[PDB]
Amino acid sequence: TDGGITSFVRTVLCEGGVPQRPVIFVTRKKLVHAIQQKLWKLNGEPGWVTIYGMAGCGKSVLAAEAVRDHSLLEGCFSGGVHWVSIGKQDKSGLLMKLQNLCMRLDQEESFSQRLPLNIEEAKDRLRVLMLRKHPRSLLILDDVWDPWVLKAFDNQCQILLTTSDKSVTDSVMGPKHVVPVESGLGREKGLEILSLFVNMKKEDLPAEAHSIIKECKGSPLVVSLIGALLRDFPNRWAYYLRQLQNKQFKRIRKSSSYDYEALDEAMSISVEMLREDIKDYYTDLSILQKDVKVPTKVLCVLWDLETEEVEDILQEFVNKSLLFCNRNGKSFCYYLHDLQVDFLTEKNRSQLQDLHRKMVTQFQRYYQPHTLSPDQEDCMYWYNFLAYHMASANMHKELCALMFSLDWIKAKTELVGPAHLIHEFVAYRHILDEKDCAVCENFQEFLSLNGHLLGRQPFPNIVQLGLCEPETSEVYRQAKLQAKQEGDTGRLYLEWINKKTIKNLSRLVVRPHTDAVYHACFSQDGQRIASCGADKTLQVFKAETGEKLLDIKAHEDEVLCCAFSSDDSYIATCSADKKVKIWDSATGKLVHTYDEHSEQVNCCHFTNKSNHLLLATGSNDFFLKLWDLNQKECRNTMFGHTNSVNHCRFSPDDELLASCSADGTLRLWDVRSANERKSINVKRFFDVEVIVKCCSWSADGDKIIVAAKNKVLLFDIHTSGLLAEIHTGHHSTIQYCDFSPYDHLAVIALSQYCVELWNIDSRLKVADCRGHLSWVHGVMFSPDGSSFLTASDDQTIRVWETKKVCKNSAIVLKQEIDVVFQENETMVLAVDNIRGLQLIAGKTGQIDYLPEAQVSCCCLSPHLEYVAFGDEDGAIKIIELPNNRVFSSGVGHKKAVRHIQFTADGKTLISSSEDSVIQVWNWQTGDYVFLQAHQETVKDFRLLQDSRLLSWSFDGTVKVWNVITGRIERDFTCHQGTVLSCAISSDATKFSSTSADKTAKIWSFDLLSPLHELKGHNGCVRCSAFSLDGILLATGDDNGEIRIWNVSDGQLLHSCAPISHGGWVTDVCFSPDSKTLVSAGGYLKWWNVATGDSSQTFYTNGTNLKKIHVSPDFRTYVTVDNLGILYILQVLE
Ligand SMILES: Nc1ncnc2c1ncn2[C@@H]1O[C@H](COP(=O)(O)OP(=O)(O)O)[C@@H](O)[C@H]1O
Repeated sequence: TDGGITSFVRTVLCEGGVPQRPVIFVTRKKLVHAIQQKLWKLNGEPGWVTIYGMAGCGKSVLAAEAVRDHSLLEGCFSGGVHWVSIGKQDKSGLLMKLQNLCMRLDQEESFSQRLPLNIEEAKDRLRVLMLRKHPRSLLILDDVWDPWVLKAFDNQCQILLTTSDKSVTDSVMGPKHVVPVESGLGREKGLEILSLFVNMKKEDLPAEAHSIIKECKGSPLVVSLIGALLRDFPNRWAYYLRQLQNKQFKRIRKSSSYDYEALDEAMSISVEMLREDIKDYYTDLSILQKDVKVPTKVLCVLWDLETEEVEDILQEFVNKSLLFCNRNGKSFCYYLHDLQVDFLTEKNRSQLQDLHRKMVTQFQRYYQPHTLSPDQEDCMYWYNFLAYHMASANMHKELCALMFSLDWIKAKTELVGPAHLIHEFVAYRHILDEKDCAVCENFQEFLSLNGHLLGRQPFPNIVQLGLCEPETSEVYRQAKLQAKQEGDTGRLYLEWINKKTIKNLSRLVVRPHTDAVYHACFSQDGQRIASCGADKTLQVFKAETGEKLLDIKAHEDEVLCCAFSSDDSYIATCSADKKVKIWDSATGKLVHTYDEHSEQVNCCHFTNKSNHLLLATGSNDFFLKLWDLNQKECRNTMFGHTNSVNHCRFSPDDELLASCSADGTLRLWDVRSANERKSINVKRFFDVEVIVKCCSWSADGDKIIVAAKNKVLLFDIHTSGLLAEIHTGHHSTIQYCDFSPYDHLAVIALSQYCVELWNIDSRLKVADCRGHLSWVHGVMFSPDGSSFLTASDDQTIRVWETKKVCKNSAIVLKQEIDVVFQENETMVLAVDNIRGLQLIAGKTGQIDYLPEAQVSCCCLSPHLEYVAFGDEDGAIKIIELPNNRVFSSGVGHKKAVRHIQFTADGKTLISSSEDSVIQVWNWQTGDYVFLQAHQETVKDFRLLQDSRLLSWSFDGTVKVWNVITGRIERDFTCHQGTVLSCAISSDATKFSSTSADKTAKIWSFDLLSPLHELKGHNGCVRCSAFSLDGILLATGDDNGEIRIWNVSDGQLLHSCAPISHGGWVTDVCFSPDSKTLVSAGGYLKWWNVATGDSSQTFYTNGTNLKKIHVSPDFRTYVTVDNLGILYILQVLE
C-alpha cells in the first residue's frame, strides 16, 4: 500500500468504472508487474491478456492494480480503460451489460441516444466508440465464463480479461496472452494481510497466525475475512484457528465443495458474529446475484430507510469484508463476491423464496410498475429484475399483473428494447400462464409481430399496435379500453375491420426456445418433431399439441441441425462445436458423441431403410463423413467438395447419398464404397459463385430437386439432365425448401418470413404462406405430406396442414386493387396472388372468386354490376357481376396491362399498357378509339372532366386527349425525363401539376410553360395531390421527404419531411377540411397542416404500399402491403 497515483490515474480509473482498493491491501507487485508487461506487449496492435486463476485468488484486485499506474496508462492506453463486471451471463444477461457499457461510453448520445436493442447491435455501437470517440483505450472484462462472450468485444480493442477458465480464448483470434496466478497466496503476505488488520506486525502475531493462513489456504478473500474477524475480537486468536481447523458448516450437496470449505467457514463465523440488529439485514442480501451491483436506494425500499442510514448499515459490512462497494457518482452501489453469494444462497436456502417476496412487496409499497421515472438510481434495477424477483418467489397473481400489462410492455421496451421481455415470457411461462388461459400467447404472439418496432424510436403508439390484434386477444381488450378511455382528445385510433379475414391461422404454433430456431423435422411416424437452434438445446414435442416430450441441453454451442433415426429410435444433432451427437428418442439421454469435423457441421441425416443404420454429415471442413453408429468411430470421410458442404439426404433406396455444397455442385456418393459417382455443376447463372442448399430426393428416388439462389431445379439422377426450372420471388434467395412425396409440392423458405409452396412440373406457385415476420430458416413436409412445418428467428415452429393452406383464399392478394366506398359499406376488388381476382365486401368477408389467366390489374364499374380487368398479354375483358359469368373480350395491346378504368358512364374502358398507345374501348357497341401518343410508354392516365383525359409518359410530356376523338387538345413538354404522378385541382381545374425526376412543376392547361417550378426535394417527387381547393399541394418525395407547397403560383410552404418516412412516399391526400394530410409509403402516417405531424401511427406488417384509398369523410381506408395483406381501416367509435 502506497502512492503511484496521479489524480490522472484517478480520473482515468474512476471514469472507466475501475474499482478501488480493498479496505486493506498487500502489494503483490511481482504480478501487478507480470500483468503490466503483457499489456505493453500488445504495442498498438489489439490483443488479449487473460489473468486466470481459481475464484477468489486476487485477479479482480490484480487487474485494477495493473491499470493503476501512470507509466502504463498514458502512452499505451492514454485514452483510458473501462471496467465491465460481466461474470456468468446468459444471452439476455450480456445484453444488459452491453446496454450499460453503452449508456456509459456514448453518455453524450454522440451516436444516437437510446441504447442498442440487442447483442449484435451493441457489438457495433461498441466497435465504433472504441475505434473512435474513445481510441487507444483498454477494456477490462472482469470474470468471463464463456468463449462466445469474448466474441462480441472482438472489435479491434486491446482487452484485459480475468477468468477461472483459460479456455475462454479459444473462440477468438488475436495475439492473446496468459498470466497464471496461483489460487493461494504466500504466508508472508497472508501474514502481512492479518498484520494490517489487527494492527500488529508478525511480532505480536500469535502462533495460530501461520497456521490460520495455512487453513484459509492463502485465498486473500478467506484470509481478509478471518483477518477482519481477528481484528473485531482480539482474543479468540486460537479459538478461531480451532473453528477453521474443523469446518463445522453443513451444506446440502456435501460431496466435493472445492474452494468452499475454508470460505464457507470464514463466512459462517463472521456472519454469526454480526450484531443482533444488522444481522437480519445481511441475511436479506441472500437475494442479490453474482456479478450484480445494487444501488443504495434498492435497499432503502427494502428496509424503509434512507441513503445515509442504509449506507451506514452496509458500511459495517464492507468494513468486515461481507460486502463491497464503489462509486457511481456520489451514489453508491454494492456487490457481493461470487463465493459469498453461493454461501448465503446455501445458508439461508429455505428462506430464499420469502426474501424475493419481501422484495417486490417493498417495491409496491413505494413504487408503481409503470411510474418508474428513469432518473432514479434504482430505475434500471427494477425493470430488468422486478419481473424476476416475483417469479423467484413464485407469485402467479403478482407476476401475471406486471407482464400482462400493455403499460409495462411500453414502459420497459421503450427503455431497453423488447429483447428482454421476450425472453422472460418464455422463462416464466411455467408459472405465469397456467390455468387454461392463453392470455400469454397473446402477449407472446404480440411481442413477435410488433417486435421489431418496440424500443425503436420514434416509439410506436403501443395502443394501435394492439388494436391490430384478434378480438379474442387480451392485448386487444386492453388496447380497446386504453382507447375508449380518452374519447375525444384529438387522437382518433384507426381500426382494422378485416383483421380477421387475414391471418392464415396455422393449425398450431409452438414456442420452446429462447433464441432462433434453425431447423425442425417430423419423426418418421409423423407424431413428433425435433427442433434445434441457437438456444443451444434440442427440443422434442408432439406434432399434435406441441406438448413437450424432451428438453435437452444438446451442445455447448449453436445447433445447426437435427433428425430422427430410421425407426425413430434415435435423434442425432450436429452443431458448430464440431460435434455430432446421437440421443435416445425415448429417454433423451446422450447415447454417444462423434467429434471429428474440423469446422461447424450442418447436414446430419440417417439412413432411410429400417434395415441398416448410418449417419451422414456435411461440414465447413469440406468433408462429408459417414458414421456407423455401432462403432466408436467414423466409417468414412468423403474428400471431394471444393467449399462448405451444406445439405445432404440419403437416397430412399439407401445406396446413394446426395451432397449439396457452396462449391456449386450437387454430388452423388455410393454409400457402400464412399466414392464420388457424379458431380453436377449448377451454372444457370450469369467465374460466378453459387450456393446450393436444401436438396431432396423424389418418391422413386430417380430424381432430385435442389435449390440455388433464385431457382429450384429438378435433375434426373441419371442423365444428370435438368427436367424443370422454377424461378422464385424476382430476386431474393431460397434459404431452404423440401420436396413433398405426393403432388410434386415443394415448400420453400423465401427471403425473409415469406414462405410459399409450389407445384413443380406445372411450375406455378400454389399458395402463399404468410405466417412469420422474422427470417424463416427451416421448412419441410411431414412424411405422409398431409402437412408441413416452419422454423424461424421468431423462435417458433409452426405446423401447417397442407390441404388447407392450398385452398384459394382471398387472404393474400396482389397489390393491384380498386376500391368502392359505397356508404353503408366499402367494396374492394383485388387481383389474386395466384390466379383469378377476388370481390371483397369489407364489413362482411363475402369473398367471391373469379377464375382467370393470371390478370395484371383490376377495375370496378361505379355501380358494381360490371367488373373489368386487364391481362398479362395485354388482353382485356369485362364480366358482369349480377350474372357473374357472361363476359365480353376486346382485342388489342401488345404488352401487359397497367392502369385500366371505366368511364364515368357504364361503358367505354380506358387502358394503358407498357407502350405508346392508350386504348379507348367503347365496348358494348364494339367501336374503338386509339390515342397514338407516339410518345414512349404512357406512365399512367386519369379520367379527366368531360370525355377529356389527361395522359403523361417517359417523355416529360403530358397531354389532354378527348375520347370519341383521339385528338390532342393539349401537349406539354414539362419535364426532361419521365413524369411520375400529377393531379388536377379537382374543383374547377384551373391548375394540374406534375412531379418528375427532380421536382414538381405546376402549370395551367393554358400557358404552354409551367407556372412555377418547385425545386428542393433531394430524392425525386414521386407523387402529389392538391388540397381539396384549400390552396395547397403536397409533394411526396422519394426518400420520405414530403413538403406541402402553397397554391400561389410559386413559394415553399412547410416541409414536414421527417425520417430522422420509411422509404418512398408513394401517395398523399388532404382531408376534406384542408387540415389533415395522410401520407403512404413504407407505412401509413398522418399530419397536421402547417408544421408538425399528427397520428403518425399505423404501421403495417409489410410495406411499400402504393396509393392509399381514403373514403369521402376520411373515416375509412384501404391499402395493401407487399405481403398481400388487405387492410381496411376505419376510425374507432
Ligand atoms: N492484494 C490484496 N490485498 C488485500 N486483499 C485482497 C487482495 N487481493 C484480493 N483481496 C481480497 O479479496 C477480495 C477481492 O477478491 P477478487 O480479487 O475479486 O477475487 P477474484 O480474483 O477471483 O475475482 C477483496 O474483498 C479483498 O479483501
